[PDB]
Amino acid sequence: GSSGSSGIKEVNQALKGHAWLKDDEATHCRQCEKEFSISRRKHHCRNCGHIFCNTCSSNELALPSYPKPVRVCDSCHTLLLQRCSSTAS
Ligand SMILES: [Zn+2]
Ligand SMILES: [Zn+2]
Repeated sequence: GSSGSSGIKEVNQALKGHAWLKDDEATHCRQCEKEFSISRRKHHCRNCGHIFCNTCSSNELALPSYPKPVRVCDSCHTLLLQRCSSTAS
C-alpha cells in the first residue's frame, strides 16, 4: 500500500533594509568596516589603490611596479600570496 504524510514547518521571511549610510569620502574602511579615527589614519594602497585602515594595511609585498616592497592591504597581500604570476606583464 501507500502511507503518505503532509506537514512541513515553514517560517515567514521579509527583512527590511533601513539604515542611514553614506560612503563618498571613505567614511569607513572597505574591509573591516570600522569608523576612522585620528589615531587610526588611512592608507592608500599602491596596487588596488583603495582606502583602508592601519589594521587593513599592516602588510608589505614586493610588486613588479616598484623596486622595493611597499605598504599594501590584506586584500592584495593574501591575494598575491594565493595567486599565480608567471611573468604576467
Ligand atoms: Zn580596516
Ligand atoms: Zn590593496
